[PDB]
Amino acid sequence: TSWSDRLQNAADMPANMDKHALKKYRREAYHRVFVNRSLAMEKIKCFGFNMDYTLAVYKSPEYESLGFELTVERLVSIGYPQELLSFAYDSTFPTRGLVFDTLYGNLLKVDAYGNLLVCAHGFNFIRGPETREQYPNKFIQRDDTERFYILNTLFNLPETYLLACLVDFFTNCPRYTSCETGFKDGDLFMSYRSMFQDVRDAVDWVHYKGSLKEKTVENLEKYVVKDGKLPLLLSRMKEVGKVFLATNSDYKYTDKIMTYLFDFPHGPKPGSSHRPWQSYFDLILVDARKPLFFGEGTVLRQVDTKTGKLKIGTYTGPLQHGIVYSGGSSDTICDLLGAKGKDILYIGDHIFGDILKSKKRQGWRTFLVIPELAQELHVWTDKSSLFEELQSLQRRIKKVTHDMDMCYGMMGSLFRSGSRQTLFASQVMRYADLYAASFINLLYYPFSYLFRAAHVLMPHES
Amino acid sequence: TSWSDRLQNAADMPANMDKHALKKYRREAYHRVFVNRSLAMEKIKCFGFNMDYTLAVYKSPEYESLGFELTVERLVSIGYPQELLSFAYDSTFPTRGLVFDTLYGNLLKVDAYGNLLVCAHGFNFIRGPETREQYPNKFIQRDDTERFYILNTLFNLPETYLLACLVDFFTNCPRYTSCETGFKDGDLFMSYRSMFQDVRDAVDWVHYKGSLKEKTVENLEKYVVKDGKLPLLLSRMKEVGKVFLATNSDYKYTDKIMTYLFDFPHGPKPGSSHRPWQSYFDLILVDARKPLFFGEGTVLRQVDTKTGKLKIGTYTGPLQHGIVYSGGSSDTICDLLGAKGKDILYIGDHIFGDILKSKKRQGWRTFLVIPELAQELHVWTDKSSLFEELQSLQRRIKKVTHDMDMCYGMMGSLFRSGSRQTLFASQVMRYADLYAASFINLLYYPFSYLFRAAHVLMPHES
Ligand SMILES: Nc1ncnc2c1ncn2[C@@H]1O[C@H](COP(=O)(O)OP(=O)(O)OP(=O)(O)O)[C@@H](O)[C@H]1O
Ligand SMILES: Nc1ncnc2c1ncn2[C@@H]1O[C@H](COP(=O)(O)OP(=O)(O)OP(=O)(O)O)[C@@H](O)[C@H]1O
Ligand SMILES: [Mg+2]
Ligand SMILES: [Mg+2]
Ligand SMILES: [Mg+2]
Repeated sequence: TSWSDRLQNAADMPANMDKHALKKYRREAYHRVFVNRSLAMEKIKCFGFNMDYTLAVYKSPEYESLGFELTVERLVSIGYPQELLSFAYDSTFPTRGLVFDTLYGNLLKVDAYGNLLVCAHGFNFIRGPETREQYPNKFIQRDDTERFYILNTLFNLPETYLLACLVDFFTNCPRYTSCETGFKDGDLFMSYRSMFQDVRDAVDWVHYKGSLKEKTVENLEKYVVKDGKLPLLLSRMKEVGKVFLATNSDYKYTDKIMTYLFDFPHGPKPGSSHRPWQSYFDLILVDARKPLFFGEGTVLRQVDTKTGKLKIGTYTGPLQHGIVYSGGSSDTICDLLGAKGKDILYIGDHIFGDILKSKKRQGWRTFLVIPELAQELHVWTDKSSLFEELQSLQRRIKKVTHDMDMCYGMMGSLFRSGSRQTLFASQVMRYADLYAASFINLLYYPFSYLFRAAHVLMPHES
Repeated sequence: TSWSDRLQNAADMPANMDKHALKKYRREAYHRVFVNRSLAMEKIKCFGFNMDYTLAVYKSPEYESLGFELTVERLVSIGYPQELLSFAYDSTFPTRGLVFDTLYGNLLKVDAYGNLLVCAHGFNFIRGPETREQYPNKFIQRDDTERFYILNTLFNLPETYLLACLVDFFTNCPRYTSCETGFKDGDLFMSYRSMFQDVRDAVDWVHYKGSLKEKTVENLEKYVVKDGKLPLLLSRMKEVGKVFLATNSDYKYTDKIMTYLFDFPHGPKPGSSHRPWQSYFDLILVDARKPLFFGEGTVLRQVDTKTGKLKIGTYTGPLQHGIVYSGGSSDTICDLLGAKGKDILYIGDHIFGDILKSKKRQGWRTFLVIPELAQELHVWTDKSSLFEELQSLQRRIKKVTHDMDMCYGMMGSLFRSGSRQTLFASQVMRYADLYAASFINLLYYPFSYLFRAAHVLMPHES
């Protein structure tokens, strides 16, 4: 039972819009919207979306396995050894939000302050005392972006595992000599940094020059969560305000995916005429290039929706019905919809590119979708006893921490290691006004709902 | 009764080191150390200090008034109008941590997200609806550092007031025409941005080319808080670990100030031989250039302590008794004292230059001194009723907020406006592991004390 099984199980259910059914449903953690800062829904005038991993939630582990397989095949084709073909994606290894240290070839799970929570070299988990050789203060400088790479998105799960597989392979293959910063193969030296770059380039290639999109689109039922409640929620949003799409994906792919997401023999509710996905949006913008989108952005272009090509030149015209934009900036959206930042709720899955940047650059209201929550909540309740014991409680503390963590997978919870919160957890709390397993959870609240969080007090004020 | 009257009143008292007296004393908020993250004092091996506004706390409003007077005199001498000479420093206006908007000439008090809490143009406080003309989302982008300047330190209090005085003066003087971004004087245009730069340059000049230091040093009793307990606390620190000084000030000034701070007819305790201030430190470093100090720093120099001049060339030798360093980097301290970041408690008053940067760049433990707390605590307790009423509770909400805020001064509490926390408050909570009205409050805790803060939970974990 992956997080995507959980999401698809809830997706299969019809919406009971009886006001009491709705209130009962949203009491369950799975169907709840969680609140970091208070947000009055009645003040929201524009609901903004992205597509990948928000509207189109890719099924796990099938989609990660496909990305992994195609990335391996690309590395082998550029000259990596044939033994790579014997790797197989393992969903129990990677947790999202890990930091790859390109100098020493380690995956790290860190807190908000750069403190080490977990360090793995290949599949070797390095204990407290041994990490001090490479990390004398058990600490990384995360402003050192050339050295440290943060694996923020669900698209990064295959490479998280592949990095560990590669380091394990080269370490244990007698053709190679292990050094501090990479591997010697006779008169060839491959640094962890250059290996990392090859992996990053191959993952980018699979998505943009390779066959990943084609293989996804040819079996959408295998690869993409589908939910009859999506059209219903969007239609309700459009009754109270404007709705926009801002996606980093291109028009042709967006069209294929979005057509699938709305392919039911009815419109918003059973019995109603089907309508095209585009009719659900007041503004459609592709090739957004977020987070640059929230600064200067790029030149505003118009998509020719017949050919899927961009028209030549900068688009200087007004918002018209049926127009589709490419590039531009967040200011494009604000200007065209007559919105200020605080009128906008932007629904995203990218903690940095969607949420942190829209909040800090533009003062947008934010809703973070965390698909793994759909299964992390089950574990959190089902093992509440272990956490409770940890709260009560030194070598027992380390042991309980390990056993708690192992319930989530080899790299632990997305949100913590024992009693220490991760960097990802802290950025969620800081930048996401609201968060949930799925944006569909908004269906279960009335549109004048006041999401409330308690006021914060300093220690001297308490 | 300024915060410095409060500090000097407590400074006048002898230390009763009876263990029960100590425990009783530290129950009072004024003498307490407040805790944001847990910190085990027994793990601290090095205690680091800065001088200005930490060891040497300048008396208020006398020192601000002196800075103000000399800064005005410098502006007039470079050609500003004679009417500046009729300004007089008013301590009830400025609160620390305000943002000057160089485009529109406003002082802003903002939260952690760039939301506007207070906006003043000169002495005109702009209400919610009117701020929307210039701030359409009631929001500033604080990554726009060329436009927005954050007035972080107690050294910035005189210029905070002077900026408001200048904007008030030019607005109301019929020789000048007010425009959106500055003032027209016939064929001369003075932008708020260029006026701001003149002020900043004059404040820098007063400290580094002017007479501020000379006038301070000639009346240290008027200008500097002095406390017999300082030598006692430092001697106790040196019994359990190493003690260092890292100051942005030069050696000659540091020597004058530090000699004064230790000028008692006894050493650590009454009855003991007096010792020179330098003997309290394992390492003394001046001209630190923080925060650059916590990155690449500058070349390590040696002070000639007879002449007060730097010796020619880079210092390549070891830590010797009686050596005084200039420049270098935080790594200099770590290397010379054999310390890792987490072995170090750095005691600072500069939220950015001392605390945020040592935490994020090096994983140092942090203690923030907030001299205004010495009087903000009195107000917090003495007006607890107003805050309590606000918590209970719309136009009554705005009214109560105003009356609460006015108790602190025209720009409100350092820490909040009504129920909204300031940017300064959030940076304190995030980057300062410990904080207090004075570092002397550490005297009242045993050196194996465990400062404790509750573990943090996400909304879905609660
Ligand atoms: N999740 C992330 N993914 C990619 N880059 C990030 C992420 N979070 C922050 N950054 C960027 O990485 C760079 C270095 O990070 P750094 O620790 O100096 O800043 P920060 O995010 O402000 O830290 P803090 O969480 O204490 O506020 C910055 O430019 C920051 O914007
Ligand atoms: N108190 C401060 N004084 C001066 N500069 C600051 C201060 N706080 C942050 N900065 C710097 O100002 C620049 C822009 O601030 P910005 O809001 O983008 O980052 P930030 O501090 O990481 O925000 P956050 O508080 O959300 O983590 C950054 O380089 C940041 O380090
Ligand atoms: Mg997405
Ligand atoms: Mg200082
Ligand atoms: Mg930050």
